[PDB]
Amino acid sequence: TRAHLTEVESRLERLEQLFLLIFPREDLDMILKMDSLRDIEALLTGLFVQDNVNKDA
Amino acid sequence: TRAHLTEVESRLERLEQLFLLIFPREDLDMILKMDSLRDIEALLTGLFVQDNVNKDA
Repeated sequence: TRAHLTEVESRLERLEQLFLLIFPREDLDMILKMDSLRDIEALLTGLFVQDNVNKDA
Repeated sequence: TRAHLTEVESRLERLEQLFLLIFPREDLDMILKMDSLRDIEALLTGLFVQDNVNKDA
């Protein structure tokens, strides 16, 4: 019992804080832009959706 | 004595693969839903946007 964790833990953990393919650096739009196919902004840009829905039923 | 990395590395690294507040389990919509304020689906649901833009200029 004189090693493990602490350093290494802070290591892969530090890698966990750096992320890989989640947080590039800034801008919180590339996410929803890469996940959404604009089928909403499109379904509306062409079908002009108009109605109520609200949240939590 | 040999140690560090391997186990611990796979440890915090395993924690990195489990994520914390990024991947809940399965949705693919909760992300863009929590990032986007529906100001687009709204700006269109009320202002009915219609025009060309394309990608990459």
